[PDB]
Amino acid sequence: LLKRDPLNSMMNIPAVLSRFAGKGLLLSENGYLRWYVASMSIGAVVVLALLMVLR
Amino acid sequence: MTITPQNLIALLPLLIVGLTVVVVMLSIAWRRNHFLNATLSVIGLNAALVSLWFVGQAGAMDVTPLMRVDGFAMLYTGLVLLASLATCTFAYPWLEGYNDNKDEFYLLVLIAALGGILLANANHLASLFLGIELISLPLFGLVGYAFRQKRSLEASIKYTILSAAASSFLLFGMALVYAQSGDLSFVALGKNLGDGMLNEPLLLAGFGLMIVGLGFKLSLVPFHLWTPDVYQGAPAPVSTFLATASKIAIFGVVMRLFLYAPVGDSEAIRVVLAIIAFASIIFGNLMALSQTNIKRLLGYSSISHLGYLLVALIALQTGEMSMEAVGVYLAGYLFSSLGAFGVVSLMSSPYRSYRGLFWHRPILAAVMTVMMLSLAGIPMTLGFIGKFYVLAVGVQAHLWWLVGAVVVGSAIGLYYYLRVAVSLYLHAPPSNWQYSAGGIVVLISALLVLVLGVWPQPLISIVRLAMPLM
Amino acid sequence: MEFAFYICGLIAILATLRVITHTNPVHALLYLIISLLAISGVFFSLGAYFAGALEIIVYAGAIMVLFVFVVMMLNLGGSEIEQERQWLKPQVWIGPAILSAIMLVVIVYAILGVNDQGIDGTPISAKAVGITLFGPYVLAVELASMLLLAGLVVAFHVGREE
Amino acid sequence: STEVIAHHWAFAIFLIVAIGLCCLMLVGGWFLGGRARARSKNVPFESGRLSAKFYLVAMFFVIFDVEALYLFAWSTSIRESGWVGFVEAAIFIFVLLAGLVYLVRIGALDWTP
Amino acid sequence: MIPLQHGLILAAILFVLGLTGLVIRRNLLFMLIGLEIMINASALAFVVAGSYWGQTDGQVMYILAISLAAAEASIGLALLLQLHRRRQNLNIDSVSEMRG
Ligand SMILES: CCCCCCCCCCCCCCCCCC(=O)OC[C@H](COP(=O)(O)OCCN)OC(=O)CCCCCCCCCCCCCCCCC
Ligand SMILES: CCCCCCCCCCCCCCCCCCCC
Repeated sequence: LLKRDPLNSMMNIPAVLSRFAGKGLLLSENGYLRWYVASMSIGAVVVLALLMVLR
Repeated sequence: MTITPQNLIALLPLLIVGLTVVVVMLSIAWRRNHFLNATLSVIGLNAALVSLWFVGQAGAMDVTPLMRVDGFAMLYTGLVLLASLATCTFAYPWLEGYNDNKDEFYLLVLIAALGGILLANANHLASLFLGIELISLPLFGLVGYAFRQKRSLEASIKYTILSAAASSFLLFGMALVYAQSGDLSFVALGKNLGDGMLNEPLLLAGFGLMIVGLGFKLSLVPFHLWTPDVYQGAPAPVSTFLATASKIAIFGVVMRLFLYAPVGDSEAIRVVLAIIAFASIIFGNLMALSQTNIKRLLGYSSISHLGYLLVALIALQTGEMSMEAVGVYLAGYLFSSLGAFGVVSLMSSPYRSYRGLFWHRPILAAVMTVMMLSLAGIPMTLGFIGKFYVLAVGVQAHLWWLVGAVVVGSAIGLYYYLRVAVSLYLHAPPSNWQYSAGGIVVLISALLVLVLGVWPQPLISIVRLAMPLM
Repeated sequence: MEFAFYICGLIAILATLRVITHTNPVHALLYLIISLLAISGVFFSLGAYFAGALEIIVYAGAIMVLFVFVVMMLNLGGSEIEQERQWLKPQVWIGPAILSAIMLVVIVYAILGVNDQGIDGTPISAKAVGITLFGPYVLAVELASMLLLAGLVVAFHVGREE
Repeated sequence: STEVIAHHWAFAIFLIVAIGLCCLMLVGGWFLGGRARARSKNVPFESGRLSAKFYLVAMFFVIFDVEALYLFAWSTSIRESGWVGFVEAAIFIFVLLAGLVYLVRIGALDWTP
Repeated sequence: MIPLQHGLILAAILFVLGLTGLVIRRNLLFMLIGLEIMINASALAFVVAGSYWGQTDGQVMYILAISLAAAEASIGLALLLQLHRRRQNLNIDSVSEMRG
């Protein structure tokens, strides 16, 4: 049962989590300028709303 | 406030670079000579770098209702000037293969260096805006210098549209800030508030729009999506300049703005910048895991390093060595990015695969692996000294989430930086003194990284000498 | 004074709404010129006489002339522009409009929560603006000249025909 | 005061009457006169791609018009600015003329090839 | 007697309308038009802020704003001219070769 080193896979779980998160986050870099402007406006809305909530 | 001769001698790098712009422009008007115009630009930038000595002996004073000169301004002016000099040195062998006019490149580099010096010396919203635009617009020209190429034109269009949007965002932000306060000086941004009422909504919204513009300009999440495309599509000396000089000047003016303003110690602004820095570190490190292109990888690296910079930014009002940490980190990051993008430029020159680089270009492979160890914060490198400074500043102010983000992003950066540095030595299937000069530039950059990673005390003393006014 | 300000602001808002929802580039530029004239009227209502004079001299007299020049040289007959109308298609525009809407409500919340003693409308002449421009703002003038020079060099290098 | 508001009323009447005059000129021209049809009447009169130099000329007009606005702001306040402002404007015009000479010598302002 | 808040509201409305036109339009010319609207709205806000405090700083910042607007319009229209010259279209979604 232990010949496949289960604790090694348990600590390799963060590696596959990082790989999956990077692959998911790379979908935002679609290369479209209109999406880049939309993301800038989204960040502006998020920053302004966070500043108004925490004030 | 009027201008005195002492104020003129405080204006020395700005005046020298402007005179260099005029002289190079008139020399281009006389006769298109690539070598002589490049020599004039390098001579002017080196003259400003030398005249920083006279600026230092002039003392720290206020020249304008806009500008303030101190050791902080000298340090950032020197960083911007060194980045511009390296950009010209890398650009000459690349421009040897350009069929169209090559002489406008150095004019644009000089104007962008002028904007960087203004941003270093900026103590006003007008000077901040004009320095940002004076950096941005020559970079619009330089990114799309090879406009016949698909990638360069695409990157130029993206950078121009997005930076115009960020400029409008920033300008509306200072418009709201000036509507609240009534003075555009850095020291008066919130000075008319007391009794714990610093968090006025209009001032906070104006600073938030300013954060939107500057976080575009600093490749901070979520205004970071332009960085890999603009870094890849632009010419490699332009990528070098955009990685080093623009980021350093804009972060220096953000440092000065958040030190001097009374609103800079607001809790909501601190939490928003903590979120931005955390997301910037994590996203920039995660998105560079599977990049086979060196330029996009270094763009995501720039995002991560600016996240570490913002972590050092947040503890400005609490800690005491936050500016010293920022200066040490920025010197190390300038050296590392200059070396890495310079080897990329020398492999992309002249204008017409990093695997197996050691078997035909061993010196450049060694310089590249030194800088990719440096950007990973490996000891015996100056990037490690910068990361140690960032971690010490984070530990002092009890920014534990930021410290954990730095550690995790450092592990992910270690993965991809070592992947490239060991792909250098695998197996895969010039002849002018300017190319040798670029090789000498990247070699001295690597030697400086190694020496100041083993012996960081002179750089620490130099940065501690560059103390701004209290 | 206030009546002219509110009428000009309403005209500018409606004209800008017409620009951002139009298919003809020349009609959009004409509505943009009309909005610039209205914002100039707003500037003249607030006592910033030089600002309105520069809006019609420079913004409505040089920059929009350049835009109209470019649209003339493109000969834009609406190829795959009028035949698409994708901005008028709802599921494209619902998102960004609600984004700008919530941003507008946040900015309005910021604006309404500030002290307002009113604008007295005292006329600020161009002489005082010139005194300030060549007084406490001299590096701004010289580096703005350098910025215009940089834009000159950049757009000459890009916009050649050969 | 009464004089300033009377001046404002006179200016408003001037603008309104001028606009109404050209509008009524159009109304009279369109309403009066008989209309008749021909086959080639609707065809444009053509006696039975544009270069980028137009864009360059308009661009130079825009840039030098912004520097002209700077000199407009200077010229109305020349005496209060003193010799210092004269030196600043001399530097400004020196940069302007250097850019103009650079545009001249590289053939940017040369229409003919 | 004009409230500062109403002028700031007008400038914000024009700013967000320019941003909407910048986002929802594929044509690069309309995005340049929207960018001009945003920077002109920011200049309007700065003029209103300068006029409330009785200072020339608002008009000076307006002058810097329109200098940036003129030079940015010049550069953006040069880029649009080259895009139309070599691509024969103004679709900004078509130039998306660099991704990931
Ligand atoms: C009538 C209903 C609407 C009909 C359709 C639209 C017609 C045009 C409406 C806008 C223009 C006219 C607005 C009304 C102005 C009347 C005069 C006025 O209100 O003057 C007040 C003030 C005078 O100066 P001030 O010193 O402030 O006065 C205080 C008293 N001593 O004045 C000022 O300070 C400045 C006055 C305004 C600025 C000058 C005029 C600007 C014109 C902009 C036109 C924009 C394009 C319009 C296109 C219309 C068709 C689509
Ligand atoms: C081909 C590429 C097309 C890209 C189009 C991009 C459109 C972006 C639309 C964004 C809509 C946001 C809606 C609101 C989201 C929630 C509120 C803001 C974040 C808190």
